[PDB]
Amino acid sequence: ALLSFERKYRVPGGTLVGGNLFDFWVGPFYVGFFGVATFFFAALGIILIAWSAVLQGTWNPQLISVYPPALEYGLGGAPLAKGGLWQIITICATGAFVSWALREVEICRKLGIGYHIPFAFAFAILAYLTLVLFRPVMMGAWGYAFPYGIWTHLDWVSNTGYTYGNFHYNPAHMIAISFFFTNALALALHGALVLSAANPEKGKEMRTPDHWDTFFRDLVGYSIGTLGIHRLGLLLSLSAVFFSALCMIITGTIWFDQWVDWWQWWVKLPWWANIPGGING
Amino acid sequence: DLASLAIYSFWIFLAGLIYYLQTENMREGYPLENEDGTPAANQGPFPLPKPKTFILPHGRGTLTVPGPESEDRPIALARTAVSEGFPHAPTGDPMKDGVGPASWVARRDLPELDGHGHNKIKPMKAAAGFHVSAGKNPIGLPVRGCDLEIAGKVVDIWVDIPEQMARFLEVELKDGSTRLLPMQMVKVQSNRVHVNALSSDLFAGIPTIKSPTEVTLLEEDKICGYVAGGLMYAAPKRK
Amino acid sequence: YQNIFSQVQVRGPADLGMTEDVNLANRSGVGPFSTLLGWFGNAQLGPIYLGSLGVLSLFSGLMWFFTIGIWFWYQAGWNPAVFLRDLFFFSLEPPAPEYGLSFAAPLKEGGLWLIASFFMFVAVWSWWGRTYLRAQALGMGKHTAWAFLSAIWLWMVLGFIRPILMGSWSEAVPYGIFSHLDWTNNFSLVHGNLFYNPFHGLSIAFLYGSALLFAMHGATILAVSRFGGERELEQIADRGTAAERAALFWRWTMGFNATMEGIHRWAIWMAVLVTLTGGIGILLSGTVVDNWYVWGQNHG
Ligand code: BCL
Ligand code: BCL
Ligand code: BCL
Ligand SMILES: CC[C@H]1c2cc3[nH]c4c(c3C)C(=O)[C@H](C(=O)OC)c4c3nc(cc4[nH]c(cc(n2)[C@@H]1C)c(C(C)=O)c4C)[C@@H](C)[C@@H]3CCC(=O)OC/C=C(\C)CCC[C@H](C)CCC[C@H](C)CCCC(C)C
Ligand SMILES: CC[C@H]1c2cc3[nH]c4c(c3C)C(=O)[C@H](C(=O)OC)c4c3nc(cc4[nH]c(cc(n2)[C@@H]1C)c(C(C)=O)c4C)[C@@H](C)[C@@H]3CCC(=O)OC/C=C(\C)CCC[C@H](C)CCC[C@H](C)CCCC(C)C
Ligand SMILES: COC(C)(C)C(=O)C/C=C(\C)CC/C=C(\C)CC/C=C(\C)CCCC/C(C)=C/CCC(C)CC/C=C(\C)CCC=C(C)C
Ligand SMILES: CCCCCCCCCCCC[N+](C)(C)[O-]
Ligand SMILES: CCCCCCCCCCCC[N+](C)(C)[O-]
Ligand SMILES: [Fe+3]
Repeated sequence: ALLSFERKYRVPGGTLVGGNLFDFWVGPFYVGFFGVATFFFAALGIILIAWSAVLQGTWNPQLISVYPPALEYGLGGAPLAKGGLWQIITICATGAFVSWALREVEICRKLGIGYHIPFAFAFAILAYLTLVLFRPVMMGAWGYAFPYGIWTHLDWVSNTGYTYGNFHYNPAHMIAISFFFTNALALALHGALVLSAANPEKGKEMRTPDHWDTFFRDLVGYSIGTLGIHRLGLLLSLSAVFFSALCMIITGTIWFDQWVDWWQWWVKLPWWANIPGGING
Repeated sequence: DLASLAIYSFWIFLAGLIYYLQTENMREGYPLENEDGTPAANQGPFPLPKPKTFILPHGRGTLTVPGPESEDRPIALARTAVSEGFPHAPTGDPMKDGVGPASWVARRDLPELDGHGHNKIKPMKAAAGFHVSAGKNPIGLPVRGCDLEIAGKVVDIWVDIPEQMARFLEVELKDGSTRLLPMQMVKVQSNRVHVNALSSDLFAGIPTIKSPTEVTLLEEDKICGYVAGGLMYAAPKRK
Repeated sequence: YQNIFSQVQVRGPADLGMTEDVNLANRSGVGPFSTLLGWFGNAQLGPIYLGSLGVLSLFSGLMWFFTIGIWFWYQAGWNPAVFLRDLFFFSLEPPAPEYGLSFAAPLKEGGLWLIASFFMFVAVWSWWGRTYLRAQALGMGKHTAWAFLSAIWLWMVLGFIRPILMGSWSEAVPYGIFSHLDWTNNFSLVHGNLFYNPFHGLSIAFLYGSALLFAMHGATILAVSRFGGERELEQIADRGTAAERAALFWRWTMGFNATMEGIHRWAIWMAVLVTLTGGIGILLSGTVVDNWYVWGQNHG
């Protein structure tokens, strides 16, 4: 079934591979070659997880966990029962996500829109790839990657963080947090703003964009404008993830000691290091 | 335990929130249709919400959604297959007929008004106090198509007065009439404006505005639709 | 061309804005124009509106900020080199547990924290009132003030409501860059690891989801800006090919979609539920649940 306005847009073309071979839909979903690729990768991955479940000996989603090869395996293969399945599943994940991005590009070409969405999605993919591929490679083992289970991946975040003390002191992690919180703040504000203009006090006419520029200027003395806020949210979000990937790519590699002690470079600068009083003297 | 009651209650709240949100997002485009325009059998598990009415400013009336959906224009496409889910082929020239990525909606044939009731978008020539304040001023630059031929020259910028931004370049063709090109589909360079989406021979086909000092929502939709469509339909003429 | 930065800026007479029921006596003149800002957003700074509630908020907010600063300078022995050196290590700390919820603590050992906190309380609520009132003068709905109330909720929980219910101001967050981070870490350790708080986990889902969502939405609107997508109010009132192509990108990708008004409802809520759930998770911690690992083992 189709949205009332949909048919005009369901024309042939836009595919990157296969010509017309996969140029069709199932229900709402566009398929394409990368739709097919995504189904295969995803379905195999789920099947391998369903199997890796029996080898672990469980069926609760809150207990299923697919743990990577242990550190002693380095960057080599592993028996399925202890690391192999993770490794194949990771290949399947990567395959599915990249295939999902490339399918988004096909959809963009058919619809005559910009490529901003797959471009944005590629930041999430890169963050995933940082944790499971780039960091573990750079550190010499698959075992530093996180396991695929609901609670077990949180155990990993906690143990990884406390390996370096309070992980709050990672400076790239500080920047990342700041973008996350700023992004959510911006999202609240955009949401509320547009809705406040479109749903005014009872009985009144829809407000206009001039009203919402006036609102923000009355309030903080600036309005970024409607093109601006959309650029902004895109930038805050993508920057949050950029800094997240960065903060982990440097941890266990460039820096591997307690993050709190990194801040000593500042306090040990010669012009004030030896001056008595304060906290650090 | 109070925390157990909180979490349980919150999940029930979240389910209601998601239901409310999905039904709110069905105020356009629903009910769903078969490829022939008749109502689909399977609407999904979310019902259409109770209509709301928006009171439009400047005496333009109201919008009540959801309401009776209708394209209000002929769609020049035909089936390529005997069953549901396949593409629909253009029956003529898709750029002219406004289908595919060349599509447009029958938006209202008036210009968008600003908060004081004046036309939102004006040529800069008619916009008092407005000038280029940074960047390369494109006014006067030749305009090049994806075939690397000169399609015309830039004779003004159409600006969004309230948002103080450039929205179109008005481009004069070989025959002396002008066309609007969306600012988002041109690249201002030091010695030219380049237009990737259209080859030079397709500039005359860009839909015209009926009055030279304003543009209607309908007209913006036909222009922007038409130049986006060139990415797919002028690809044979893009070197 | 991607529309992340503008290619040409234009400028005209300062936009002085809509009038509606706003008291014009309280708007300033327009500020300068920033060509820098105008590559990305708008170039115009000001005017700003500053009635009595705004003066109040702005005065208190500065008083909160200076009170922490006087204390920081004091801690630095009034030496500017030491002040810059140790800037992130200073901390204006709340009263010790023994003073409970009283105001009897000495200035140096809790009292300056109550003063700074009192000023913060006045700064935020009056800024909340301003948020509602500025919307009212323009005939707009109160969504901004209701949304701001969710962030206020976490803040009030952290520094006021939860300290009260626990019996002392020592539970509240200290004013310092590193010290408030240590407080956060300590709070999770003392409460049996916040990763086992279901409300904290939901707060994460929403914080992550806000980034997902504003990336989706920002990219989507930028991808359809070649059809006027960003003109969201008029796309609401009169659906265009921008709004149709946006919906269909998502319908074709993930099987469902939003409207131009409805995406903003997903937005306001994804964001608001961050601090809503978050504030609940914090309020329950040590009032009702001492250890989230433990509670989690009983499911309840
Ligand atoms: C005790 C633990 C430590 C700590 C240790 C760590 C560690 C360790 C890490 C972080 C990371 C992060 N931490 Mg920390 N952190 C702590 C305290 C905090 C606090 C806080 C207020 O205290 C905050 C706000 C944060 C914030 C953050 C973020 C900056 C970042 C997580 C987002 C991210 O990377 O997304 C990126 C997004 C992804 C990886 C998602 C990818 C999505 C993929 C591509 C798509 C999947 C599809 C899927 C299969 C679904 C399909 C099926 C259905 C159809 C849905 N931390 C404490 C002190 N933190 C992480 C980071 O930066 O990682 C790079 C990280 O590894
Ligand atoms: C980003 C930094 C850390 C990390 C730190 C944390 C912390 C800390 C928390 C979570 C939480 C979650 N994480 Mg995590 N998480 C990481 C990497 C991932 C990846 C990945 C492929 O890289 C995935 C899919 C998840 C998935 C999840 C969800 C199970 C849960 C809620 C997230 C959410 O709403 O996100 C935003 C996205 C949306 C709102 C869209 C919907 C996403 C849905 C919910 C994903 C379903 C995943 C499904 C259960 C498993 C895969 C399905 C396959 C088909 C088999 N995490 C990395 C390693 N994650 C929270 C939790 O409650 O854990 C129990 C939590 O507190
Ligand atoms: C070791 C530390 C613990 C931990 C301890 C805590 C604690 C403690 C808390 C959180 C909280 C949160 N944590 Mg945690 N957290 C951990 C691990 C993580 C990880 C991770 C990957 O490891 C992540 C992603 C998070 C993420 C999160 C967020 C979802 C949540 C905060 C939401 C928010 O926007 O707050 C930011 C928003 C505010 C603080 C609201 C502020 C509003 C006020 C009104 C603003 C006033 C401004 C003022 C006047 C200044 C004016 C400025 C001028 C105008 C310039 N945590 C570990 C396990 N976390 C908070 C929460 O809700 O938990 C349930 C919280 O209290
Ligand atoms: C870069 C900024 C942010 C962002 C952006 C973003 N995400 C996106 C997009 C964009 C622009 C999309 O276009 C795309 C989308 O379609 O969204 C609806 C997507 C998407 N972001 C998603 C999730 C997601 N994004 C996250 C993060 C973020 N996404 C950032 C904060 C997170 C977090 C923070 O944890 C999650 C969970 C998906 C909903 C969707 C991509 C769907 C997809 O790739 O589908 C194809 C693959 C499958 C259907 C299943 C694959 C199954 C695997 C083979 C097995 C599972 C392996 C996995 C590693 C197990 C992990 C278990 C967990 C318990 C840890
Ligand atoms: C839904 C939850 C999210 C959210 C939402 C939210 N926040 C909001 C709102 C909303 C909906 C508002 O309406 C309100 C607002 O006005 O936004 C623009 C606000 C707000 N969110 C704010 C901050 C904020 N929000 C945060 C978080 C969040 N806000 C969540 C992520 C955080 C975090 C992550 O910690 C912060 C720090 C404020 C900017 C603003 C409320 C303003 C306020 O209450 O101010 C009182 C104080 C003053 C007016 C004066 C203070 C003076 C300064 C302390 C001096 C600073 C000096 C400066 C650093 C030097 C440069 C200047 C020199 C020339 C002197
Ligand atoms: C350059 O020098 C000068 C002097 C010019 C300066 O001005 C410099 C000053 C500084 C260096 C200032 C720097 C200040 C900071 C580093 C501030 C940082 C603050 C935080 C990180 C705060 C985080 C969290 C705070 C929270 C959660 C507070 C909540 C407070 C409340 C909910 C309010 C509670 C109210 C109370 C307890 C009083 C109630 C009393 C009644 C009578 C109602
Ligand atoms: C976390 C966000 C999850 C949102 C899930 C809501 C899915 C709604 C799907 C209904 C679409 C029905 N259709 C396709 C018949 O319209
Ligand atoms: C938290 C993850 C939830 C994922 C749910 C995704 C919903 C997709 C809905 C597609 C509509 C399908 N059908 C067959 C109802 O049209
Ligand atoms: Fe928007």
